Amino acid sequence: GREFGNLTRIRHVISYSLSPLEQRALPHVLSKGVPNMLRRVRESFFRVVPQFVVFYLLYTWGTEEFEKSKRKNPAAYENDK
Amino acid sequence: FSICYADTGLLGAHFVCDRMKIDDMMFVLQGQWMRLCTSATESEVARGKNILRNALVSHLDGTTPVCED
Repeated sequence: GREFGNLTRIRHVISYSLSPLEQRALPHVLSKGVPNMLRRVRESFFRVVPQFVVFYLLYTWGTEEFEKSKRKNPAAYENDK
Repeated sequence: FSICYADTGLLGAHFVCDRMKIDDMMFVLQGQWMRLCTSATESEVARGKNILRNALVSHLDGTTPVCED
């Protein structure tokens, strides 16, 4: 079936490659890779983060409320006698 | 083929295939290379020497090739 002899039909594309032993494995990290990671974080920040911030607010609120609910109310004894 | 220059050269092979039979052919070629590097024997070497003798003497026929040489 699917085999490297007849996958698709292409015309007029040229490629060039070096061998691994001719070139470096980690050529430019701090001059190219770091800024690229930075933009890659920039492009997705506001699509992911705010939902989790909202989750954090909800969690803390619900915890606080549950913990208030367990403390004794002075009006339950002071009001009528 | 062998292609010589002053300080360097190219030593290799050239072929034409149907598109579905490139892989096998590369396999066969590289296997023959490995065979010669590891397992050659006298009987075939003799034949190759005779082929080379015949080529050298066949080429130098007529004045033009000789002048060129």
